Amino acid sequence: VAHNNVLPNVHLHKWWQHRVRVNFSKNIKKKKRRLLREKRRKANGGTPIEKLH
Amino acid sequence: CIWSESAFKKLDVIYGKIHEKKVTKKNYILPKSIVHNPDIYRIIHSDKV
Amino acid sequence: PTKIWRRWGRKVNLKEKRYAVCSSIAASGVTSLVLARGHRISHLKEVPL
Amino acid sequence: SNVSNALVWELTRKSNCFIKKNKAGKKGVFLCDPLNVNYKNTPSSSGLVKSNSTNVTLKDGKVVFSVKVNQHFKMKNVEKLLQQHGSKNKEKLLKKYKRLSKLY
Amino acid sequence: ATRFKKNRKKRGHVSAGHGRVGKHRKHPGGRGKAGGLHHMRINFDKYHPGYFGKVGMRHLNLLKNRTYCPTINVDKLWGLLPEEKKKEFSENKDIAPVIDVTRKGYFKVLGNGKLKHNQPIVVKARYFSSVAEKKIKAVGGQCILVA
Amino acid sequence: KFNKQKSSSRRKMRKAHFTAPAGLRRKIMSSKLSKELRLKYKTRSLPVRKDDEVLICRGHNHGREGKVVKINRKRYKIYVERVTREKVNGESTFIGIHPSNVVLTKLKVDKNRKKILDRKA
Amino acid sequence: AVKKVGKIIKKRTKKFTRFQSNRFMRVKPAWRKPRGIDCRVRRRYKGTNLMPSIGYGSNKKTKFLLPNNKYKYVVKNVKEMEPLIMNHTKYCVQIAHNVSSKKRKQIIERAKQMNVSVINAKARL
Amino acid sequence: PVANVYSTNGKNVVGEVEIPVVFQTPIRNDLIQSVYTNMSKNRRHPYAV
Amino acid sequence: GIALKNVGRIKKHGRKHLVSKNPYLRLLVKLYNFLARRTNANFNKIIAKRLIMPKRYRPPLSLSKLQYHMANHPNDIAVVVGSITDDKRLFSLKQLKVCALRFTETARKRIEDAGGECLTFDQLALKYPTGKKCVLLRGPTKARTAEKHFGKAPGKPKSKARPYVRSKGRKFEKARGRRKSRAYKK
RNA sequence: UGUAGGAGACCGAUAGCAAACAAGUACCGUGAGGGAAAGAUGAAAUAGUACUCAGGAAUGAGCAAUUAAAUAGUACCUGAAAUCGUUAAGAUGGAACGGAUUAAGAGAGAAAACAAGUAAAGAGGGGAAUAUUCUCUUCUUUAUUAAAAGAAACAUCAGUGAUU
RNA sequence: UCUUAACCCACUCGUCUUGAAACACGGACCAAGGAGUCUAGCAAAUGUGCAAGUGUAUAUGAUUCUUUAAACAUUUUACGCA
RNA sequence: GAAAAAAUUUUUUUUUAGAAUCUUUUUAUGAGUAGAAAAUCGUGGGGUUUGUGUUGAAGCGAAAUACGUGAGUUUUCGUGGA
Repeated sequence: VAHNNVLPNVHLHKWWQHRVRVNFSKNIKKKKRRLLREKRRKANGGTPIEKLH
Repeated sequence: CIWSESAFKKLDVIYGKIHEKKVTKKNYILPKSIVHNPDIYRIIHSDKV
Repeated sequence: PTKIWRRWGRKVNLKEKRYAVCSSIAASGVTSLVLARGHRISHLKEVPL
Repeated sequence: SNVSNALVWELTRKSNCFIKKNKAGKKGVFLCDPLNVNYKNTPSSSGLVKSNSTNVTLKDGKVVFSVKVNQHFKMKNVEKLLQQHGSKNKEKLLKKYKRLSKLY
Repeated sequence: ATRFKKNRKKRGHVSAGHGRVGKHRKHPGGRGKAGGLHHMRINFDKYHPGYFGKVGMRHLNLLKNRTYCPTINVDKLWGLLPEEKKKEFSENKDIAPVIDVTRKGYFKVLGNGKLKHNQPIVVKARYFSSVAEKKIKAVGGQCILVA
Repeated sequence: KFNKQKSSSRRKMRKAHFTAPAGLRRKIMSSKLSKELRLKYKTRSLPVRKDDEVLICRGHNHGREGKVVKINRKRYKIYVERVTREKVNGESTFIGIHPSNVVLTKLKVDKNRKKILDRKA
Repeated sequence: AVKKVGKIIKKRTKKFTRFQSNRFMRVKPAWRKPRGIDCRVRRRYKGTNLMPSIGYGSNKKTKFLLPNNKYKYVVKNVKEMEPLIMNHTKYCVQIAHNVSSKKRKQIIERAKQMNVSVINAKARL
Repeated sequence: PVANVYSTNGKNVVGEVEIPVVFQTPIRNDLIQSVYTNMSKNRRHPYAV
Repeated sequence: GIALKNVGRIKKHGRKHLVSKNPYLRLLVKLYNFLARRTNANFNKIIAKRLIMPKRYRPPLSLSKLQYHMANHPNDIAVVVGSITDDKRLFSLKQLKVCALRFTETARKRIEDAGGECLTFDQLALKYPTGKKCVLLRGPTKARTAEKHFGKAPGKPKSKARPYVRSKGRKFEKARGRRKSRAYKK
């Protein structure tokens, strides 16, 4: 540490490089979820699949 | 840009006009210029100036 | 070694995004700008088409 | 409202297809737009400034006199057209025509 | 990014801005925060004083939602009310506005600022400051303790 | 274009071009049909067969008509009777012609060809 | 030494070829500025290969001018004639490296119509 | 401020429409460039060794 | 050889010209530079310089603060080389004449509602090129949170700069040198 | 990870997987193991060097010969530098090169580094008048008057010296 | 332009070192390859958009479906930070 | 907003600037390792613009009355064939 710099709070001392994950599937995953529920509803005659709480 | 009259009229609705609840962008307000009129040379030309 | 850790994307902000679209549409409006952009405007018969 | 010829120069003084600048010695920056009178890059040269701009060009094997909406025409004929719609400048357009007219 | 970097300014320059005499090597006082109090005491004292030691009792599971505190000052209390509605209250001497601060998201009303003189208002809240209470009484308003 | 089932890469198309099964080899050994024949059969192009009569439209050998001798599927080259060439030692062989460069006049009729024509029309 | 031609004065003819380039064969003759200590260039000992210096820079009226008395403009398309006619009295055409002979000949003819010589006119003939 | 609408045959000219208020917005060319570049970064694929 | 202090050079500091590529602001500073050089008065020159300045030297001015100043100048035109912000601690307006660099829409609407006047700098230039009977205003410089950390070293006697603290936590940065009980105190 | 798709602001054969290939191979290690180098003629070889002569043969040459092309012949695309060969020119009394400044040689060049217009007869091109009459133009060609431009030289000034 | 000449001047470059022409260290030669980067968090700077708010998070939605792996939208007290 | 020359007052020849990180003008200044800044020039790819291609480009060797203080840029001949 030097000059006006705040003390750090990082935890990258453990071997994080094989414990890290980056999401590149997001929008396609969202599309897949939409497709899955749409297919399910349609299969059920188009009848509601929704749950009343 | 080549517009349909349909498109041109819809555009006007979208960014505020008629206040259409689903077509309008939710409580959106268009930006305004810092300079009211960019003809600076007309300001220079003016009698007061 | 290159890794997928790389900050490829960016958050582009909603108000900024809207402003860019609106301002680009306004710019598209301007006849002088259309020609400057390289569109062959000579035989066109209105400022927005 | 939000626009002027002055603002257009601010937008376009580096940015325009018709702007060409010499690499081979850095003295020489041209603006070649259809309504541009003298093909140096200045707004007073530029076809994007004057309200009903007037220019002698050549295109498609033919000397064309153009006026800004946007009208186009092909010595007596030239002389007559310049006197008619037109508003230093006349003298330059005559000089330009003399040079253009010989060309094949 | 790459084309504007300091390395692009210094590309053929040996040590290249990091000291030819120095001959640049990593963390040469030791790692991270570690030289604090020992070797970097002067930096830590001058820039982060109250860092070292043990102060106070402990509260083993804090549970911050239990003691949650969304405040407003009296100054901004009127600001929760629209302009035209406020004009109607200003006009009509016979009535006062009720303001449910909790329904607008707040629990405590504090005493910074001014309430306009001779102008009753009803303030509903869980908590009020002594000063806030005094101002509400002073202006002829009412305070409502409410859950 | 629109289908995402098949690659738009140069790479896959080339590999497919080189590793072709026989029906594919036959497809890319098709030639364009003569104009009245196209009207007759309702068919733009046909797979070449042994006793076909082609006209050459490209290369130094253009404008020559003639019967097909042998077809070379492997090098994708047809041989025609009057496109001879002598070699370094003076042996005469036929010049191999890619099927892009020929237009088909009289196709050979046979049972398989009849089935193809019936399928097409 | 100094090379006057009319009111076009150019200060230095000889290019500032790089320090001891023949001495170490790996070195190329184009200038490279020593970051070396005791280099006999920056440490400014007389009698070595001279450093280039901004002081040698051209006069503002000349700046990029040729003994031709016209600024060179490089030409790869016919269409480049249209600004060059108005500037012909101050600018000269040079035809680009690529230019196909049929097009090149046509440009040469055009240059004559514009009344401006091509400085590399004999090329590709 | 009215702009003329044309038919699909450009010989013929139909009902004139008022220009939208979107086209009156400021032209922020630097904003448009910076947003475009930021957007382009979002469209670029990741890479690693 | 001539002996020279600072090698004979005037090497004064600050902005050369507007660094932004924003067309409207570049156009606006050209106008105000033109006015500044021709006009006798200081006013235009000061406005031109202030228009050029950095973002942190473009603070917002409070509507309440402008209102508080203008009540001694009751018919006069305020010009503000920054943005004007609205106030939700403010009960009502007293009707104002304001030229500003930027208006928040709620403030502008409030000014219009009040029957006041919203002036752009081009409109001001047209109406008042001299600046006679006009009033130059500017917002707080040292209000900003970076400046709240500037000045004398944390824990050094009489200091009152905010530290660049590690985190919000109770146990942190209240001990050594910040209370007499632990080591010492500032 | 296995298999199948689809990709790219990725690499372009010293890179990219160790592997664009008959490479997890050759090869090395007692063994566990360690582990390479290694792509491209041409459109077409169903164009891959026929023939002749001199040679023991290899090879070589050809009046002979494929190809658009063979200092393109399968150790085949392009073919840099280092390196070494041939011819010519120069230099050469214990270095070698350099800087600054001239010189003599050896090369190169006409684009500013001379000659507008005028007349004659060849080659082209255009515009107007109501497809072809009128008319405007640029290059070659014969010779025929200008001129300008720089370098010299002296004089004349103005600035700056030195001299008596 | 190249080429020798000739007068005058001209010490191995890099390098660490207060100090190298050195009896200091590295360099036979040539070609290709060959070294301040990327992520996280933070800071100041400057630009930009908005302002007592701000960001739209996960996600939902669509007459969104080669390029679309983005773009667009979000039926008034969610959360971060202020 | 008209200056000159050539002809035979009128014909012919040249020129005729307004682009703010801009143009005109003036004066002062010009050392430099470690170091900081700015202006440049080049390489790979991307979008964009408007071009160059087998009446041989790139590439490569040798050059150029070439241009740039400079890195470099531009170009000629030879090879070369996408």
